[PDB]
Amino acid sequence: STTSEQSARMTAMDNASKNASEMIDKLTLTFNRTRQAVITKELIEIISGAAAL
Amino acid sequence: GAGSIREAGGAFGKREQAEEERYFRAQSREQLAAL
Amino acid sequence: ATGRIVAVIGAVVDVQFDEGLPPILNALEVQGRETRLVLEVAQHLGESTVRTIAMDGTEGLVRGQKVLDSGAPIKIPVGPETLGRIMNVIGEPIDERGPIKTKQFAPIHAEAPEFMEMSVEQEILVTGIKVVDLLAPYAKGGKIGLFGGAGVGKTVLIMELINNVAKAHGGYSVFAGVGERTREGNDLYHEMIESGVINLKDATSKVALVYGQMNEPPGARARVALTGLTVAEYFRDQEGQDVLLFIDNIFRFTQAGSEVSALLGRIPSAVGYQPTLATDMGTMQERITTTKKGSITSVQAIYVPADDLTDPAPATTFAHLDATTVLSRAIAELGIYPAVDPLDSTSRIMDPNIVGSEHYDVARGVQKILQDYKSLQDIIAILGMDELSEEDKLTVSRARKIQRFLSQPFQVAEVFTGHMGKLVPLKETIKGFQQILAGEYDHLPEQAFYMVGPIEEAVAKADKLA
Amino acid sequence: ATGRIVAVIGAVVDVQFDEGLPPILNALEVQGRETRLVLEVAQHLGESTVRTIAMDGTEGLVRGQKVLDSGAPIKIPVGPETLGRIMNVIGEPIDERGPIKTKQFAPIHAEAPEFMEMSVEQEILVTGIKVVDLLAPYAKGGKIGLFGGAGVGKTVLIMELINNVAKAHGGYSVFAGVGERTREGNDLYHEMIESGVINLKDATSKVALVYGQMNEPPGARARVALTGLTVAEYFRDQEGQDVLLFIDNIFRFTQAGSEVSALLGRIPSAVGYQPTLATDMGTMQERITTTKKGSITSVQAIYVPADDLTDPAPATTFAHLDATTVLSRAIAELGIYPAVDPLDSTSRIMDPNIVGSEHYDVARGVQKILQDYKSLQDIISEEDKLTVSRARKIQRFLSQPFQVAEVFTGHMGKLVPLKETIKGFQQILAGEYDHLPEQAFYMVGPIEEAVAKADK
Amino acid sequence: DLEETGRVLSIGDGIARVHGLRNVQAEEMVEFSSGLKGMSLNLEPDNVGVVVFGNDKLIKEGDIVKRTGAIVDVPVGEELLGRVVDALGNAIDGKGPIGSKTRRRVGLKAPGIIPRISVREPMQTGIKAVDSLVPIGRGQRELIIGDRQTGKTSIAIDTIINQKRFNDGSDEKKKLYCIYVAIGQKRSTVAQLVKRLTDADAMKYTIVVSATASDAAPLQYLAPYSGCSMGEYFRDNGKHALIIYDDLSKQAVAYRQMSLLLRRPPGREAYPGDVFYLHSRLLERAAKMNDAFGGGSLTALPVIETQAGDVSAYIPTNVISITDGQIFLETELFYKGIRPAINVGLSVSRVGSAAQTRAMKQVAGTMKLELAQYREVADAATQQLLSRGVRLTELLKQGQYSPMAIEEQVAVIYAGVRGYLDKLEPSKITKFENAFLSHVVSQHQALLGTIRADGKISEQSDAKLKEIVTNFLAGFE
Amino acid sequence: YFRDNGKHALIIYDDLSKQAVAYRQMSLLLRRPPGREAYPGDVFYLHSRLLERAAKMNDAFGGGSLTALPVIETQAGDVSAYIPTNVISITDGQIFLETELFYKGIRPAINVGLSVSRVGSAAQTRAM
Amino acid sequence: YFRDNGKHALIIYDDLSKQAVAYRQMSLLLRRPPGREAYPGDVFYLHSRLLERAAKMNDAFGGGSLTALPVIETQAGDVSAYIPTNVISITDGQIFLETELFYKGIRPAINVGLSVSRVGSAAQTRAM
Ligand SMILES: Nc1ncnc2c1ncn2[C@@H]1O[C@H](COP(=O)(O)OP(=O)(O)OP(=O)(O)O)[C@@H](O)[C@H]1O
Ligand SMILES: Nc1ncnc2c1ncn2[C@@H]1O[C@H](COP(=O)(O)OP(=O)(O)O)[C@@H](O)[C@H]1O
Ligand SMILES: [Mg+2]
Ligand SMILES: [Mg+2]
Repeated sequence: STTSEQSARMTAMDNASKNASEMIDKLTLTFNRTRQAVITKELIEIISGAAAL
Repeated sequence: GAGSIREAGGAFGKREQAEEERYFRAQSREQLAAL
Repeated sequence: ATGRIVAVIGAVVDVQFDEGLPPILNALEVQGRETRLVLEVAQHLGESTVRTIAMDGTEGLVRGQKVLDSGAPIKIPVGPETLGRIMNVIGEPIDERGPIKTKQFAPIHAEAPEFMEMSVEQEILVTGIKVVDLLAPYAKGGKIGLFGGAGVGKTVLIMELINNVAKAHGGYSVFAGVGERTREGNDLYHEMIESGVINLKDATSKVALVYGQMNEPPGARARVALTGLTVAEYFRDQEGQDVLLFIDNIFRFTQAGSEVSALLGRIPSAVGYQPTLATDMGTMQERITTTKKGSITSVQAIYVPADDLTDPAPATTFAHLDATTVLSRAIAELGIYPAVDPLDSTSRIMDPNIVGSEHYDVARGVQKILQDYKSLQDIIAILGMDELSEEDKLTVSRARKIQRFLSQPFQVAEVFTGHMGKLVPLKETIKGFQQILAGEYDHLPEQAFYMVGPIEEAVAKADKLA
Repeated sequence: ATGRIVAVIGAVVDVQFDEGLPPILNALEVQGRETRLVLEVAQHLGESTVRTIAMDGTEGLVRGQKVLDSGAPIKIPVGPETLGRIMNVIGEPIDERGPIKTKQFAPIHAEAPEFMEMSVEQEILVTGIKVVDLLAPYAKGGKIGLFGGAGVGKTVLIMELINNVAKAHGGYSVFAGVGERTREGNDLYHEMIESGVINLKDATSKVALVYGQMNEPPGARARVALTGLTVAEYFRDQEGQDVLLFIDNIFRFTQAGSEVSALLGRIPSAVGYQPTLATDMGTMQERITTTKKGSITSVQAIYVPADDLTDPAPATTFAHLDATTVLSRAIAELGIYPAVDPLDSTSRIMDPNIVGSEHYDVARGVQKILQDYKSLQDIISEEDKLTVSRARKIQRFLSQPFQVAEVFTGHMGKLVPLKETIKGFQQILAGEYDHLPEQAFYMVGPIEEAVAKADK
Repeated sequence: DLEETGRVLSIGDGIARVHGLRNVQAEEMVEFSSGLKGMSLNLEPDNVGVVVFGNDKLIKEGDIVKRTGAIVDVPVGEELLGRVVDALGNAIDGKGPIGSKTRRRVGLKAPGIIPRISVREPMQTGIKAVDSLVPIGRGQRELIIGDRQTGKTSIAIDTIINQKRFNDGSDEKKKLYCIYVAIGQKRSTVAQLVKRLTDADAMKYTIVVSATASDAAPLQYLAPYSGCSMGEYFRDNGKHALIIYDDLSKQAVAYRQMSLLLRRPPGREAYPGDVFYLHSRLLERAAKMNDAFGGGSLTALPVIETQAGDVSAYIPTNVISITDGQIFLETELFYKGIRPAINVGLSVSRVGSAAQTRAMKQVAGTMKLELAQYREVADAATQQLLSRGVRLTELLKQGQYSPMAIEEQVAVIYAGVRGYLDKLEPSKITKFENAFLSHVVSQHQALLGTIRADGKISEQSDAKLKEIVTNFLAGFE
Repeated sequence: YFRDNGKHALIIYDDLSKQAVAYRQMSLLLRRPPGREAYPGDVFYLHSRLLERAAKMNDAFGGGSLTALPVIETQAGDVSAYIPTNVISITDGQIFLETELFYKGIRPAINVGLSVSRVGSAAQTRAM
Repeated sequence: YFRDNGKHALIIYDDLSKQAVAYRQMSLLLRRPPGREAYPGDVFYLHSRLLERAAKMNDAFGGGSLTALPVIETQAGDVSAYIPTNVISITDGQIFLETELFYKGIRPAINVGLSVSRVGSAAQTRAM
């Protein structure tokens, strides 16, 4: 049972790392998207403030 | 980014806090009876 | 009164009048055009100049071209003669069946009904859709809004509602196509002719169509919803009828205003929208209502730009509705159709004293188990399914079965799915979901609840898999 | 035509003329200055006033100071006399070796070649480098994104490409230091002098340098790429050569264009980039192409802001890139030179209809065995040790000694032809050298040199 | 005379402020003294804003602008077939001028509700995955959306090349004239594309409109509408046209440039508020006409490039809201050699099912069901599902520039869905496929001709198919 | 009126986000330059000069009071938005409602972790 | 002055973030077109023409030198902000300091993974 359990835990942690890497990639895409949107929104605010003068 | 799992307050930070509180309340009950 | 064009920028036209400056919202006719080019006065600029929004294309306009004032806003033909006909934003027939010979014309700009005219009756409207009838039921005479991104099923859902409610409806119906596909309008026209709801030979037609589609300049797309409102308002007030008003898509209205807001010379608001978004939307939506003179049940498809529900237009529309069906792209990629988000769709008659304690308890328990599943989703995603407790695994299994059983095959979707549509009565929905929540089917596979009608079809599909 | 300065705001100068308004993109010369100040017309503001961007500092400018219209865009000396020299954006020498005595001057603003001048089928540009020619080949008249910066031998690879294209094809090279650090520009100049690519004593120089320094106004940094492209265009359209053009960096070209557009008062687009980002990039890159006389192949150093590949600057640059060479430190710290990452370098002409079936199959086999070896290394069977051995030998045989390093290392440089590369990797994959040791492939040219090193 | 002529007040930001032209119409073509053209965009009380179709370097303050009296239009007709023109209709292939007798405005409104009819007849792409799972009909708007270098232009070019088997025959009804609009592409890429179409002899029924990356943003904005007018010429004369816009992302970027240079309020991703209208008024002009309007059609295959597979962005969602379905191309699939990298769980054709032929229906209903099961699974019952699905996704692969006739696709999908592939190992499937095709082409042109003329598979043709497949599979490695 | 006459009143502003939207519309149409999220620069003043008028008076002024319950709608739970943070910095405490708590059966969906009353036990009965 | 006379000088700009802020204020008040984070279009030009003046001279020009140590304060470690990006692009490497390293007992809190010197060992002695 000890050998079976150590093998099972090794494979389980391998799968957990795989899934964590997948979520990290998707969230990195989302983060880059959101930071680009935030920069664009701040630019638009500054430009609309300057255009109203 | 140390302590960022608990800092994100997700499903993993709540279970971390639950684990710490369980363990240390058990330890506090064990330390109070021996005082 | 006659003025002359002094500036043309897109859909916006400045007209200078020597005498008799026309009021705001008046309709003006451009002289020298092959078709009728109507300008709607929006602003008085000063120095006897007005700024107008054109209801058609402004190509070919020359500075100095003559413009007559009609003396009134855009007036469309209202009456029972508009039933079975198609008219555009300015009330002209676009079905090649000749003139609409009504006895009365109503302006598309009118005041909203007063506070003392409001009604309070909140009887349910069963639709045959399991998720709608269970979790966010519609009300007769209420305002329904179907939110969704691009290609999630707003038109499919609104066509299913036309099939399930409008044919079984006793009163009249008005479909306002606003900034949508023209081939979809052609499909709807010919399908209503086939199904006898529109009759080309006598006066038994029950639907009036008003179309300004996504090939139209922004003025027509901004006012065609008002034209449809005027038709429905006539049917509600002067006829006392119970009206069904389907608006697909209402977001275009707001979007059209945005497209002209810059040319009208206004400082942009958040996300580039007009500063008048909320008050324009309110002026439009407050006429879409049930008064104590007649009822209007309204189904409005609401586009969500880039799937962002915090966008100013859907976020502002949320406050005008009695029931909201929020479709989700994530749920649509799981194959579940309709893609209703069960934890984002609400209704105001989801109240024990209105739908019954049984209905209320089943709905609230379904939503509780779905919220618990969503809370577990993170651990399920990283640490796998095996790191949960026994009650957590039971919650996950029941929540997945409920997710499947919320899906349903539509009759409008029979063509590209092969599965015959299902119209599930409300009691059968409540019973099936009560039974799933109880655990009476914890032994069946979750694939047995996918795309079925009542729970008996679920057990039949389970016995057919094994 | 003579005009006078009516406004000076930073690097923007409004100049008013009284007769003969100059067209847009013309160069004007400010009068009465110790150094040459050149303005470039950007807009006609009306009332005989043009707005211009300065190519140098505007300190000491006076309203009313006379400005002469040159009559053409910025004109730079073009010819074989620019080889081995350094010039700035406006074509004057910045190496203190005297004037550049060419016979002709070319304007840095030119339209791309017409439709009927394009080549209708893509050919390969053989560089003599094994990993490049095999796994991610370069196309004639294409653009190559060079990833990886310091510590991976970027300058050695640049100089070896210069040397190899000069030897194999007889085509010269231009290097445009857009936004160049002056310290690193001096460093590059002296590494090119020591490695013989630049020769200060005879006319055997292979590369021409154009430096737009990092401390110059954004107009100079936005036009230095056009200056280098104009030199390369001369070498292509007047001598029918296959020219190389290096642009280091291309993100700095985009950044300078964005700064120039912001200075002109234009509304920024998404992420703060100029609204004309795609058309600026296009008007630059479309002049890099294969015509009926010759071709210009461009190696362009790519910097990615915030490691975001969907950022507008890389996303716009990647639309023009025909190939990619990734220099990895995980390959250099492994011992392989050049440090090209053979699994991340890509090519669009890696297609059986372009490079043939044999080349495509050899390259695909090499890449598959390298991916297999990565997978096997992850878990460290019957023949998987044989895959490990073959893949390690393939990794070693991807290395190559360069000529531009012969003085520092002693090892002779190798310019491996395409057929020898293809057949060597084919033979290693088949198993013809499963007995030769692992280090018989490290730092050799053709496979015959591998067997001659295995003999010892 | 400041009624037919004006003087340039200002030039820059792609806009020319002109003084005069008192009788110019809105959206009218004007001609500058340097030979360039422009469109009157803003009629103002004291000037005319003109969008210049070309470089502002060629226009100076004080230049003379004459007015041509015509709203912006392009030459249309049969005389454009085989020609490469720019966004204004000027030939850029050196083969001389276009001998066109008809001009057509580029901003004409799409047909109404009455002139249309449902899409009924098929538009054959020759790609097994498309023609079987995502069928396209004549008059449809089907979007090709995907990341960079995923095979979108390849799908469009395969369709154009496939139309040759119908354009060479005597069935005037089944002919399809093609238009390819290149917007913001490399010029060398368009030259190589025209070479590919010339080799396959597909240029004699194709018009190519070229507004490449070095062209001014107004030209890249105008090119799709010029191409659409050239297609509407066929749509309105009883003929059938297919138009590809490659791609609308770069046209939206060009229009955003023009709008930001006009000081217009940016929105999401700095795009103007009317960037949806820009594509909606365009893609609405692709319609199927009823028989009282000639019965012709215009099919549109717009192309959209996503960033890192994000299909919920602004412009992708706009075009998805405009079109009748989409063909998703994934980078994950394309990297794994699955080409065309069509995602089958995400691609859809709303109105194309009614256009699919009966034989292709008979095989593709089963193929689609089996693929849905293979997707929903991935013991001894689901293992067969996995095997069948793997064999089918190997059968869906295809080469480049080699489209297949509908009967050959039907035969291959038959051999795949009846179950004659469960014996072979997946890595050999493709092999069999190719060899099998040759067999059916070599000695069985009669069964193929019967299936083609009948549009369906009869019990006689079904029996002959079973015979041929069993015999070939028996004596096959 | 009640506050100044020894009587006690309660006012609910349902909701102040829509008042902020209407004020933004008026200001943008009056050609006043926009600020964050196009809101005018003095939207905080807009809400603070309103929420300061809720007060408890002493005995010399009648002893009357005015309690204020402003309502704020957040987007996707973004408490960090402009107007939400303004009104949170103004008031004497918040009652945070959540969608997750609502659907998990907790009705009213008050988040006791975040919901604070800066007055606290000072305004309770002794038994409570 | 020292770099030109055969002597060696070191200069510490502490810090360039505040100089960029002052320049942004001067530019916004002069109505120059703002860019990202309201910074002017030539703020990179500002810092680059400041920092390129630190140079090592050859022996024909006296052999003197000027070394520059600009300081930059990031906000939550964001090196992708506008001015941090510009100054990282201009310089020959960066000594990066962390807060976690600081409170973990590592003082100076130099993150060696993120720190880089492009001159490298050429700037060292043979023993070092
Ligand atoms: N069905 C296919 N089979 C094999 N190779 C293919 C196939 N389709 C495309 N390719 C290859 O992938 C390459 C890129 O495909 P393609 O240019 O058609 O797509 P794209 O999305 O339009 O690229 P871009 O972003 O440059 O426009 C092609 O050169 C071709 O060699
Ligand atoms: N109830 C449904 N059942 C099956 N598929 C559906 C359903 N609703 C939508 N879809 C799928 O989503 C696609 C888009 O449908 P549609 O309602 O026209 O999108 P939109 O949200 O833009 O109105 C449909 O063609 C169909 O493939
Ligand atoms: Mg729809
Ligand atoms: Mg392409």
